[PDB]
Amino acid sequence: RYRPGTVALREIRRYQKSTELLIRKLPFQRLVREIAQDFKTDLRFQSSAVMALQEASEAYLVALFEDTNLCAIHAKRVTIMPKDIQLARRIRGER
Amino acid sequence: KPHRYRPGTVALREIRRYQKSTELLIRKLPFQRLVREIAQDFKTDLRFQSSAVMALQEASEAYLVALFEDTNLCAIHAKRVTIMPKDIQLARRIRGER
Amino acid sequence: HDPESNKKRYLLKDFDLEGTTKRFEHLLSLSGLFKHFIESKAAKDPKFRQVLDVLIEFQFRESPAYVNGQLRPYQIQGVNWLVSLHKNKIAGILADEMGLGKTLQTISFLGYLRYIEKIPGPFLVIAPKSTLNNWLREINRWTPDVNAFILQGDKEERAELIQKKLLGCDFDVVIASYEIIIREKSPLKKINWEYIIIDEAHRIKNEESMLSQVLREFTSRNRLLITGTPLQNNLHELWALLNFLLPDIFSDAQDFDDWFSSESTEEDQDKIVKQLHTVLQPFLLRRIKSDVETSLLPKKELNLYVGMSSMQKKWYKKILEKLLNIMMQLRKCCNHPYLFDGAEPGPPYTTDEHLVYNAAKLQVLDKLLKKLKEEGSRVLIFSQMSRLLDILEDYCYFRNYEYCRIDGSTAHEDRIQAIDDYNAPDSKKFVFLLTTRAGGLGINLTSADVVVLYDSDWNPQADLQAMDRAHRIGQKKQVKVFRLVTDNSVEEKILERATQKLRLDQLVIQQNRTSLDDIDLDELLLKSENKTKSLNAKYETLGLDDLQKFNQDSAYEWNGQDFKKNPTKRERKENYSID
Amino acid sequence: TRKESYAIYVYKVLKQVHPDTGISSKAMSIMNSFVNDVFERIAGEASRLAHYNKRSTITSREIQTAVRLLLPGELAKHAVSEGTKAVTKYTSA
Amino acid sequence: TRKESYAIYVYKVLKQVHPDTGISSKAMSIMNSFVNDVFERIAGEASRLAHYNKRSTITSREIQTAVRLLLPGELAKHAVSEGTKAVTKYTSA
Amino acid sequence: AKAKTRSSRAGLQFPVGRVHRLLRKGNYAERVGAGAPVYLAAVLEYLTAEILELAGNAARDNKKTRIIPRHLQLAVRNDEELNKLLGRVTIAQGGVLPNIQSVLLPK
Amino acid sequence: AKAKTRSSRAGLQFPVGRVHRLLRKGNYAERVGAGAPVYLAAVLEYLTAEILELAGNAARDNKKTRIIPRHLQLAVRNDEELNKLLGRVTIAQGGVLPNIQSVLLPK
Amino acid sequence: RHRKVLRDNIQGITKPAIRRLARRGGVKRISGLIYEETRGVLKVFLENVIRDAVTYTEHAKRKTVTAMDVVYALKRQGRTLYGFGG
Amino acid sequence: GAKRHRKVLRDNIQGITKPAIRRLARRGGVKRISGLIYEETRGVLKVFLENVIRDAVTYTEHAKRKTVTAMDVVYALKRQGRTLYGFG
DNA sequence: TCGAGAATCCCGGTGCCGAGGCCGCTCAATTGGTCGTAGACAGCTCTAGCACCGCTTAAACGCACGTACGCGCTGTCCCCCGCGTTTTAACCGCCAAGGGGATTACTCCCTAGTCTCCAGGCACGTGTCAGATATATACATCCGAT
DNA sequence: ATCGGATGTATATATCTGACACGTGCCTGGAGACTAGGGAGTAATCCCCTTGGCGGTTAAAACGCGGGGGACAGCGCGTACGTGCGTTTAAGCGGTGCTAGAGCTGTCTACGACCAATTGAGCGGCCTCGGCACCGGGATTCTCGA
Ligand SMILES: Nc1ncnc2c1ncn2[C@@H]1O[C@H](COP(=O)(O)OP(=O)(O)O)[C@@H](O)[C@H]1O
Ligand SMILES: [Mg+2]
Repeated sequence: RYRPGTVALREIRRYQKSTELLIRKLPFQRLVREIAQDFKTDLRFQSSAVMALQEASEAYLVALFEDTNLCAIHAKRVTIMPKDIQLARRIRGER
Repeated sequence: KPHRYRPGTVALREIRRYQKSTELLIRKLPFQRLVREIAQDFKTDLRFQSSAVMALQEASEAYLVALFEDTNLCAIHAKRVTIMPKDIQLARRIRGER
Repeated sequence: HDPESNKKRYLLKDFDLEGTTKRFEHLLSLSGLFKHFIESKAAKDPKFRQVLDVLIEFQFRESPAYVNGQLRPYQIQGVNWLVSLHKNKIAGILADEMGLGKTLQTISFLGYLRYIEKIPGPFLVIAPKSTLNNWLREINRWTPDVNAFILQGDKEERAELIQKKLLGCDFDVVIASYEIIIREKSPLKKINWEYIIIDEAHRIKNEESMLSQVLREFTSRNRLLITGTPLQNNLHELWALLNFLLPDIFSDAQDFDDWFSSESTEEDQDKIVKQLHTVLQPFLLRRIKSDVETSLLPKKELNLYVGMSSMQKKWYKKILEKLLNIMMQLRKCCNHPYLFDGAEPGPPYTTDEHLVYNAAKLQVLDKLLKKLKEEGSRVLIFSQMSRLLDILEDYCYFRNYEYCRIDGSTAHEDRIQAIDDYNAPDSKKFVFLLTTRAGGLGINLTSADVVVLYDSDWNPQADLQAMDRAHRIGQKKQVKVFRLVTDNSVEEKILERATQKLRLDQLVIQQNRTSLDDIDLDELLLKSENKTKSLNAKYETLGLDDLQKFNQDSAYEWNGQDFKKNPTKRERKENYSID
Repeated sequence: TRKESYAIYVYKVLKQVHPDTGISSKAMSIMNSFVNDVFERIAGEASRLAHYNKRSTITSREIQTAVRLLLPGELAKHAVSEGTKAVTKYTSA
Repeated sequence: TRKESYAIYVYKVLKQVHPDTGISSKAMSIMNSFVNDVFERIAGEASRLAHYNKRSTITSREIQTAVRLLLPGELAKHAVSEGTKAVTKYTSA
Repeated sequence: AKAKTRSSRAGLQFPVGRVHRLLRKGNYAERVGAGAPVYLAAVLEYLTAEILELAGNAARDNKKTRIIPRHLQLAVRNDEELNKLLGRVTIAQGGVLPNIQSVLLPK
Repeated sequence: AKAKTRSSRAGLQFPVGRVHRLLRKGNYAERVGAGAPVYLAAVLEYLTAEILELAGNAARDNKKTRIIPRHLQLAVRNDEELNKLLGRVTIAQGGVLPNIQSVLLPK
Repeated sequence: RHRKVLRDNIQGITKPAIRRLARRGGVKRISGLIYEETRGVLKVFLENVIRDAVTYTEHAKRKTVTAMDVVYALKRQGRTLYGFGG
Repeated sequence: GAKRHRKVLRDNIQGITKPAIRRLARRGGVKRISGLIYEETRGVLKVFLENVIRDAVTYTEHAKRKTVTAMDVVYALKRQGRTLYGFG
């Protein structure tokens, strides 16, 4: 049996080497076309539109998680917590 | 024994008096000399207007004040009250400069 | 008399033709040309025209009884002139030479104003800071029974004096410095100011000086100016002095200019000079320095027309062709080439003879200093740039002489200590470096006898003050001015402009008081003196209309000048392997 | 119909800087969008620059200044060298 | 030497909003810069918006869409309403 | 006939004609409509009215009767959406909102 | 009178006529100079070649012949200049640079 | 269209997907409260981008959201996207 | 003597005195400052100044002038995304 | 724990300077008329987005257990803050002379735009092959427990 | 330290599918007159810059010192995560049909551009008088050692 942290590093090396999308397609499409109904009724989405939304979204989330990791490291930890995300977003100017 | 203020109670007074005024906190002449020295390294024999130096000073001071606000936030995040160069580096790197 | 009673007379608790009519009545007793200004500023200022349309002899022979000690007869005539000027509702300037004694005359006039017509103040006296103390002493020495104060110090001391004595009105004289006058005008604007006296009126020259405007904001019943030299360089400054003295008359600068200077009449000469003498005679009083003193023997001013050095020529030509942003750089090169960055050969630096021959002027300077050292004199170089003065100090060290340097960055106590030790009895102090516009007028270099103006100034008054630093009352042996000029260079231009200014001063003011490789230094001196006589004979007979031509022959030319003077592929990333 | 693109020119450049490799279609689309983006940025900067100076024409001078003003460090000087090379070769023909 | 600026119009708006209240010169210059900046933003957005749709005119619809894209949330709608109001009034006379 | 400014025709205070000229000369499009200047001028007038009212209230709070850059800064940064509009702008001679972190305060 | 393209005269690979047309119809200025399209096309060609050579090198380092978006992302992010130029740009089907903070590694 | 509007689709962004995103971002150990925060920030970002895209498509008098509309929205927000046209 | 070698004129960046950084930090709202802040602050200020002045000089050199104006600095700041109100 | 003590604030008075009316001019807006030409509407087509729907099957979910990491408490330096000299550098006021950039007015020329043709260049539609997966398959190469 | 597993890591083979090559045509870029207006060059001019130096004030900055409180390291612990197993459950693909709804083509007409005169509106120059800054001084309030 492996020890805590080994498999985490193996997953880190595995997912920093691949390029695919890490969110399933139907859940994200359902979320997108549920959100979009708040602005206009009877909207149709091309596949390319949802694909672009998903790739932009995943890029944003990865870039946010890098800053969250750096904040948590700066606070003398290895575990990312919600206050790290809040600090990163506040510093970056989004909140 | 003359009265003495506890460490940190004059810092708060300075905080709340400098954060209420509007004036520039850097002396005019040293900043002007620094600007001329930096500029003469790009192309020789420039001259500035007073308004150019004034605008540049306003921009730089606003930039530094914002950077120090983010530095204070970084320091507080680490259960500290003292700002250290680690905090400036982290704020600048998150912010996107470096 | 009483403080509370005197508060009723001093403080001002509250087109003045009343005295203006009498002023004009007496003034028009002279030539009607005086009314010319008025007949102009009647069309521009009709409200002041209401005076032109409608239209005691007190010799005071002996010295005043109330003053201590005896008073010199020419100063007696000075106070007579001052009293005459007062009893006409007009004002004049006193222009006696420095060291002749003017504070005594002014304080005797004040004693007159207090003891003969009984107006004990108020009086304001404006003087340079270094001079301030040298007033109270005389005020306390010649007429002791009068109160005065200097009104000096930090914010606390000055405010305490303002609350205590000035507003309290426990004073007769309020002697105060220029910067203090500017600093506190509001407390000083309400005293009603019987008289205002300005020693060293050179400061009040520019009409738009902050001090000038501040003084024009005051209220004075009569004014007066004390100065050693009016009309320093230009004429317009004389008009500014007159305008301050009498603003109701000399109210148009363009009038005084176009009538005389700004448009020179096609007349030859010798008429307008009589016009000016008639205009200024009632106002300006002046006496020759050598008038009643004797003793001091006239000055043997001399020129040394040095050539120029090979490196000096190379650098000067390098400057002429086009980091350097003034013509004064030329003055640096003809002064000493080492002032520029890079002139010194080799980043290791030495102090041996390798600099004496590199500079043209300093070669002759070295020769003269050696001749005087084995002749037994003392010298007072007055360069105009402290940087060259520093280089000359390094020279003085190499040749093993004794410094004494007082620049504009020398602390006051250091200044006085240097003056004392040099002026001390027999001592190892040969050379006394000093920058020309330093020390004000309280420097008393009477011990030495030889002066060397290393460079020439734009206005000759500065050089005259430098000469008077050693030619004052006191020093009674000899005086030798040895100004050095580089020929075939801009120094000729500066010398020409200075000489023309000095000649203009001699014509205007100095005519009223009449009625009131080695160069073999011997041959160099002979030819330089011949050239000086050449310029003197050339320019002495020139015309007044030409005195203001300011030919301004450009020195940028001097010999014939047209006034015209890969990609590298980047570093690349080495390895792109993900592993 | 007949959608214009930069594919042919990017391919011609690729087969002179690496004359054995290839390029996928997604990579070609990315390169096309990159070329369009950089063109738009340079052109907008040049237009604003000409508007500041009251001029009404875009010349090689404004393009050079916009290049020097948008690209960082060594890229700016290399691009300027290439542009001036091309212009001087063009005018002499 | 004539220099156009939105000084008198800002002053009129101020004196119809706060009838008794002045404004310093620096504040006036800041207001002028703000107006110019917002004008440039909206005009640039409308220009790009019309270029996207292969149109040649900037009409009121493009301005409305641009102001809807830029102004944040609840601030936009009021502005939009105001604009429409004016146009209707302007097209009645 | 008799001239009537388009601003008065639309009941505005900002210049419709000047906006039209700046829109044609700014090289935004080959043609500009007839209602575009009116719409844009109305929008600019609304925005300036909002910010001026906020600044006037701020100035009145300080017992002063002129608007100064401090009041403009103080009005902008105290409204969340007006501050989102001007998030990246610096107001010369403005300042900073009074803000001290609660951790820094004395216990 | 044989027709010679401006690209051939300038010695470039990118089209000069197309760039001229895009400048003219793009509403950038009232007039467009003659050397502006040539200069801009040269700059675009240089930038494309510069990025594309680094992409090819990255492809070769991974034992590949055809370049894919991953190689473009690696080339852009590893080079300081291009990473600064495309700082605010995300690349579809790209990825991240392999980078683990040293504190996280085992001791 | 009318497709029987659903709920709790933000829960469709499941815990392992967030963990995979964190691993790509370089995160070793993940707290248990972080998933709700991630869902919230994702919802905010999506709302902004979709609002801009819907405005762009409404201006064109269309009913279908195209990839170019999303690209324009991202560019307007300062998040340029390469690979979907333009 | 050798006094013709005046002085270093220490450095203009040191003209940004420690009290000035402390005042800027107080306006930012910090309570305590480590002793090493005063060097990092000078470094970041110098970097920002070089970045802005490079663009300003480019703008003023394209216009074929030799005098950097306030408008040039405003243009440079706007290009960097730091719009400044109050100078034109 | 209250009684000095220090800092801040709120009132009067000056006083001074700049904002805010007031007048002249000149030059953009406005009015009226003519003229293309975007774009708006109507029509036709064919394409992909919506809606299910079954199979599969691979990840998600719930659950256990057991480390190790986050947090709290305690000591100890050490370093930064508050306060008191005192020293100097900013900041005015000056002097002396240039000349050097920036800013209007004229002049004109040469370089863009605007046309009219007319051929190549490039975009679309096809028909091939080899580069990169996918499986297996054996090898070498950390991790963790004794 | 060594050994037993689990996991990447090379290595060979088949695929296919996506990239590359080749034929059509049409549309756009190039060649050649003609023109006019934008910009480059000339020249006043004049206001402000440049360098070197001086004198004096007055706060700010620099240096020194004491002492408190804050950061930093260490220890203990007790949850809260990570890791591995079974079991479903929902995604992902193929297949199908429907039809709204983008996208291309023709007409025309209403609307913006252009031009000529004219005139009110907006900008520059000027004067002045309230609003705000500065300075006592008196009261208020918070702080810190009892
Ligand atoms: N009894 C006296 N009569 C005349 N002059 C005197 C008498 N006593 C002293 N003096 C001189 O009067 C001089 C005043 O002149 P000075 O101090 O040089 O200033 P200024 O040159 O402005 O008059 C003093 O130097 C002093 O030596
Ligand atoms: Mg005297």
